[PDB]
Amino acid sequence: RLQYYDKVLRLLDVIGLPELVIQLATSAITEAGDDWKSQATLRTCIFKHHLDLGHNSQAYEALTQIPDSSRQLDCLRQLVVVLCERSQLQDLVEFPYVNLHNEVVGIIESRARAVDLMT
Amino acid sequence: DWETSGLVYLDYIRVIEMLRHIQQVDCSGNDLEQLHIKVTSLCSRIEQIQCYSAKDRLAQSDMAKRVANLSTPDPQRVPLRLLAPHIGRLPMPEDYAMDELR
Repeated sequence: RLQYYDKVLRLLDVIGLPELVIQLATSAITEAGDDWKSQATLRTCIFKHHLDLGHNSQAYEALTQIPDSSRQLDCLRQLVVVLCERSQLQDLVEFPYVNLHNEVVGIIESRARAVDLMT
Repeated sequence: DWETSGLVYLDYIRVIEMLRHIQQVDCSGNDLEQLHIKVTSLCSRIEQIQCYSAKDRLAQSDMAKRVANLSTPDPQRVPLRLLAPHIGRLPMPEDYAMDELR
């Protein structure tokens, strides 16, 4: 029941939905009876859905967990960029303090490298 | 024996290159702590032997701050308000983030 849920989440995210895809990704991550080494595909999809949707402050929990297990800093950087572009300056500053120090320093170093200054 | 300034100058350029090439790494670089300690000992000349260096101090501050945007660098700052509010409202910036944030 994990592959079908992942496919449904991908189809919902590729269409334009956000809440249904996030719910499907959460259900697929909760129902993981395989316990294999290929469990990162569901975690990446859940992180992408949380970065695309947002709403609650639960998106910072998956980003700090996917980056602390392996070297997947690209997903965390994309989530931080999405949270910064989705107008959340007063919310992303307090959510980053509850994560690790090394991950926060890496996110700050990745976000500070901007060669395009706008408004 | 005395071989700290050259080592710090060689480690600063390498750290800057690693920060400009890799933007996701944030671990210790073994010799990074030694380079930071050497830079601090070279910059604290006014407290060690009372030196009035200007260009050398500016170069040391630049080399210490160019690698602070990737690692950690807990120290490397200025010198309280004993020289900022009593010399001309100018005493080398440093912890602007801590001054304008909390």
